[PDB]
Amino acid sequence: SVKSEYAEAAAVGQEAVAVFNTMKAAFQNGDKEAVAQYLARLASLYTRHEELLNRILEKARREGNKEAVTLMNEFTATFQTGKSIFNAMVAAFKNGDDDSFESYLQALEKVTAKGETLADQIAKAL
Ligand SMILES: Cc1ccc2c(C(=O)O)c[nH]c2c1
Repeated sequence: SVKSEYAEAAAVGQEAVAVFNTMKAAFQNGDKEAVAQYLARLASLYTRHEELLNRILEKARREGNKEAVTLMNEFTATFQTGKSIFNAMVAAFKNGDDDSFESYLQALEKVTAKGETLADQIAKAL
């Protein structure tokens, strides 16, 4: 059901947290080859996460589940902010701008946390 889809979306989000934290450690340690691979894997994880979120939102709309639709619209808007920040982080890595990369790492953590505040209301709405 939409809940098994929620559970997979939540798990993909958690996988991205895990890989992000490994990548932050690799960035701090100066292991650029690792950072490159973790960024590629994060890109794939965020693409999958977005796919699942869109299926959940479309299913909620087709059900006419107004509260789930509202929460999912809010969550996905914050998710898109995070993706913009992620993209900027990737560009800072490409450009060799470690100062900006550090800053974006911090911003992405805060934007991710902002969206997660909605997750527990989403689960009970769907
Ligand atoms: C790179 C990648 C892509 C998709 C998934 C996934 C999923 O589709 O549920 C779980 N971990 C992943 C990791």
